Parts: sequence; structure tokens; C-alpha cells
Amino acid sequence: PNLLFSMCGFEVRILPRQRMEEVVSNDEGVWDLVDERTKQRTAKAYLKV
Amino acid sequence: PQGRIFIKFLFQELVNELGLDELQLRLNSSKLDGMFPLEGDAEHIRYSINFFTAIGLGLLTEDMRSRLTIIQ
Repeated sequence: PNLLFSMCGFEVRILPRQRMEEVVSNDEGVWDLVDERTKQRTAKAYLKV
Repeated sequence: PQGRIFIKFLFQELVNELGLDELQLRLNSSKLDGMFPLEGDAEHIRYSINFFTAIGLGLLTEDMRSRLTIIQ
């Protein structure tokens, strides 16, 4: 399910909210990708250092 | 007008999660009245539904729009 990468110092994971299938409010280590047109949060992105 | 903005935001956030469809459900079971009379105040249905053209979502305002067409 995941996609990974790392840039600058960051280790980013990306979960499309589809395949999360169990959803929650998370603390601030979560960026939420927003569809340009429709404006939803369709994937949560996580960080690490 | 404060409160106007306060709630205005509140939907321009909660929308941006639920995406205005799941919110179609949650409303459809909500029975929110002081917000949404179907039973009176066609004027206040212009204020409601207009106001949700102003927020911009206005796609959960439909049935009330029909009602606007109905009273007359």
C-alpha cells in the first residue's frame, strides 16, 4: 500500500486514504494531501527525520 | 456577523474532510432546524440557501431549494 521517499532531511510515507481503511485523527506529524480540484484529504503523509 | 463567520469557517473545514458527500449523509440524518426549517420562513430560506451560496458549498441546500419552489 505505502509509497515512500526521502528528501532534504525528511523521511516521507504516503498513504492514500483509500487503502488506510481504518481512519483516525492524528497528531501533527501528518500532512494531508488535498485534491487540487475536489478539495478533500485523500491521503495522509507522514514524516520522520 | 462574527457568528456568521465562525460557522462559515466551521463548514469550510469539516467539509474539506468529509467532502460534502459523507456530509450529505450526516446532514440527511441530522435534522438540523434552527439552521434548516423546511416548515416556514421562505425569506429565511433565501438567507439560508443564499448564505450557502456564499460559503460556496450549497450542495447540501438542495431540498430546501425545492421547498422554495414549493411554497409559491
